[PDB]
Amino acid sequence: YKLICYYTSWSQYREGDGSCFPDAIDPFLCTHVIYSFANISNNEIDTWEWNDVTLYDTLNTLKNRNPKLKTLLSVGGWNFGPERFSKIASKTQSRRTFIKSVPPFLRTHGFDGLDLAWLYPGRRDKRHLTALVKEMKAEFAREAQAGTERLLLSAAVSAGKIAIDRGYDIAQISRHLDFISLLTYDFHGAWRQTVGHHSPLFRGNSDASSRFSNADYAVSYMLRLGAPANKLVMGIPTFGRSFTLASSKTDVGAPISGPGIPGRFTKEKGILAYYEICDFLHGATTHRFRDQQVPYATKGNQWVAYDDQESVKNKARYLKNRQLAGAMVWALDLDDFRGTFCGQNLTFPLTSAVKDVLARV
Ligand SMILES: *[C@@H]1O[C@H](CO)[C@@H](O[C@H]2O[C@H](CO)[C@@H](O[C@H]3O[C@H](CO)[C@@H](O)[C@H](O)[C@@H]3O)[C@H](O)[C@H]2NC(C)=O)[C@H](O)[C@H]1NC(C)=O
Repeated sequence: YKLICYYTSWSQYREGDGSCFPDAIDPFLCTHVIYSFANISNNEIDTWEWNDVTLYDTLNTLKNRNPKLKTLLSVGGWNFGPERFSKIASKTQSRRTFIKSVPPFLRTHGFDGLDLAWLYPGRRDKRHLTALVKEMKAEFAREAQAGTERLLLSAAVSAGKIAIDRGYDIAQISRHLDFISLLTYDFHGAWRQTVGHHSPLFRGNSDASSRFSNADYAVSYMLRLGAPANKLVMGIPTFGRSFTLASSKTDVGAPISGPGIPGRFTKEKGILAYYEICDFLHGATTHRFRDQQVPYATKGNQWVAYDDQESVKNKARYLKNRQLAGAMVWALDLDDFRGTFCGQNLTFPLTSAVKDVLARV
């Protein structure tokens, strides 16, 4: 099985223990590490932070302790407007320009492929996402003739039925990609003034109408649209989403006033890193949707929907039973990478759990 793990750039700036450089990665933990967020500029791939050429190297040296590790660079992400991507992809001059510039760049910094995080292609982009994948791959094949190993190509696809139906030709792009990472973590989305879980595994009996919004549906759906099981990779979040409540009603579907308060280290309304969740937990009440089999917590007026070792093992078993290619984990830097926040003594507890289950049969 593959264990694809994202490392994010802006996580070096976190103050204190929360700060994380490629340096922290167990070279033997994942199978592919994807460095997170390259820019595009002048229709040409390019660095994003000032020290990216340094960290790249830092990351790609893990391949010195483990010859089998492959690393990849991701274009796009959330601070890269999709409408930018759109201009690049719909416009055959600037598409070739972008594509053409990707191998020399990857090769120079020692990556093994490119991962495309086009965050949400729209209805009038499908034809072109298809054009960009198809053409990007074709170029990767042509560039292997130079006798080097073929670069890998992947994409981070959504998992909302509407999103899938609007922007992606799943059948056509699975034929060209080395693996699809299903983002099975952004469910209870941007909006709802009700509490809910962002990464439910299952449907849930207390949920008659939403049902397109859990990992099990997204997966069964992609399988039905044309993606082969051995290209699907299922996103497991290593962070938690929080809410500031608006009443003592703490239970299933209670009302909300807005996103939870920021983490002491992660500093960002709505998100909590798993390491902060470990600290939040002391003096909080835990509960667990058994239906969807994922936990939430509460303390004062904060309700936190998160993943712990047990649920992550669970999702990991799910994936093997459906025979997917493996798991994808959002943010090695969001997990307890130091190993000193969450009681027990493991380094990277969540990612370890997925690894352990993936390693077992
Ligand atoms: C990712 O890539 C973007 C470019 O595609 C960057 O953005 C900005 O890029 C440039 C760089 O400053 C800005 O253009 C300046 O240059 C000319 C000089 O001739 C000036 O005349 C002009 O006033 C600008 O200051 C753009 O303003 C801006 N372009 C846009 C809308 O993308 C971006 O910097 C980069 N991201 C990071 C963080 O590296």
